[PDB]
Amino acid sequence: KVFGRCELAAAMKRHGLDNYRGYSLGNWVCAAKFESNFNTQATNRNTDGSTDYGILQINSRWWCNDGRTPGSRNLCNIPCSALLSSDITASVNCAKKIVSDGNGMNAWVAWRNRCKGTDVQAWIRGCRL
Ligand SMILES: [Br-]
Ligand SMILES: [Br-]
Ligand SMILES: [Br-]
Ligand SMILES: [Br-]
Ligand SMILES: [Br-]
Ligand SMILES: [Br-]
Ligand SMILES: [Br-]
Ligand code: NA
Repeated sequence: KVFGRCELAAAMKRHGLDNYRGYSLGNWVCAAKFESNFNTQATNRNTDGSTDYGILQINSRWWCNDGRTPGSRNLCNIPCSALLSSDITASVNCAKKIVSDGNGMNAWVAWRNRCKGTDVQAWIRGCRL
């Protein structure tokens, strides 16, 4: 599923991601934009053999199991395929764990390089929230 901007903002809010760990909804929408272009089916291979999955490109190195990342963890206790669903519940719940692990949203390189310190409210501007 490719979400619209305000559609994704609403779904993220419904799943309690807005202001989670002090990160406003605009931060999460901006992260999703540059990680996946709002596409739940996005996948990308990393150089080390791990793969990033879903709307927030969660890494199989640590967070999910995809059966082909030797030595990796599965801290969200989920198949990586669950992170590709049209329903974003699994991605949101796993993202809540990731953003809580000490480094906040810096865990998402695209957020740090393209959202952090920017006018992130722009990403929810005009949305009926
Ligand atoms: Br957009
Ligand atoms: Br915001
Ligand atoms: Br594995
Ligand atoms: Br393979
Ligand atoms: Br684990
Ligand atoms: Br949803
Ligand atoms: Br933080
Ligand atoms: Na894994």
